[PDB]
Amino acid sequence: NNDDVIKASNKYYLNNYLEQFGGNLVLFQSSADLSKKFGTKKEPNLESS
Amino acid sequence: NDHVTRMYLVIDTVMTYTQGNVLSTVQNAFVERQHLPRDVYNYLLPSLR
Repeated sequence: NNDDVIKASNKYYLNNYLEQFGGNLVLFQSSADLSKKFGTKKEPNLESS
Repeated sequence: NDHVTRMYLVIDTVMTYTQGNVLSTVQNAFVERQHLPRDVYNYLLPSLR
């Protein structure tokens, strides 16, 4: 960590490592609770969550 | 005098001693701004760029 250093003119990347998570589950935020029955087409029904 | 004219001299070391490849014999000496041959010039090209 000392300050005694000489600048390096040429520098280039040598090694590349990649870490990834393939699986992507789809999250879903919904104020309405799907457990409760929805209202019929003409008449709806919501009960929050 | 009418018969003699004095002149002073300073030895020109470069011409007298440095002729030929003598300078190439120097060992472990810091160098700077040296014209490069083709092999190393191509080898060192990225550093100069």
